[PDB]
Amino acid sequence: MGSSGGGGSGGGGVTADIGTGLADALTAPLDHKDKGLKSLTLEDSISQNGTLTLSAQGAEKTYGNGDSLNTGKLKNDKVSRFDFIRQIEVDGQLITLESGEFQVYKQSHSALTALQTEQEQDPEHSEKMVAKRRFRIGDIAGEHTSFDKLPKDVMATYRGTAFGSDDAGGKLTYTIDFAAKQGHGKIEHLKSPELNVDLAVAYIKPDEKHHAVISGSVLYNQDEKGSYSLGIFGEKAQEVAGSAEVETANGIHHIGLAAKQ
Repeated sequence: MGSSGGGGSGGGGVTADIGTGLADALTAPLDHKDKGLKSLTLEDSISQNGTLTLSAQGAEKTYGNGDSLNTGKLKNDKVSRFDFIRQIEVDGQLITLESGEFQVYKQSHSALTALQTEQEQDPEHSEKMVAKRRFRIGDIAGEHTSFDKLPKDVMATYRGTAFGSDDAGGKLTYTIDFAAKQGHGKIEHLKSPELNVDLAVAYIKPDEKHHAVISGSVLYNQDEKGSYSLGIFGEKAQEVAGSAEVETANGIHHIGLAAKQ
């Protein structure tokens, strides 16, 4: 650790300026070469966020009930995580402001969203203020097909991004096994006291209803004891989204996950 050194910012992967691809979904609308979808209005996508600004790893845009979006660039497995505050105040209707995080993933034919919260306010009198972590999953997955559609020897591996209630979203990649519910990977994203760790996985048949299921336990070589449970949506090659539990030594945290293939 003095004469041999060859690793700049290899602490993880994408940084505050790596895959800005998302920065093109807030300031870069459709275009003249979208081999597929060029955008998606949200005339009803929301309803409780009459207005809410959101900044991505490159740019930001105002969204809310009646707002619109443009992902003509997204691909079969693209992500869309950005910070935004859902505030609704009309001249005679909704009236409040709430900040939180956003998690929108895109598959090949379907997609999956996820809303996160961090601060709120209640204009009832002296309650115009709140604090807590509320993550509400969004858009379903790419395809909810019970892995039973091909339970033989297909190793089901999935990797994507996650989100904790007290940590930076999350980043993880696991390798699961078809019907032989057998998987195991590692979760990592930030550098907190739980930067990364090793986790296990298990592919079940009947997931949330009849798709690919995932279950395992995460643990650090130091003294961490977290868990992991998710459901994949693809014969054995679509996407996977769910959440996990992480217990430290005097508290319990919850991290949601969202990945493709």
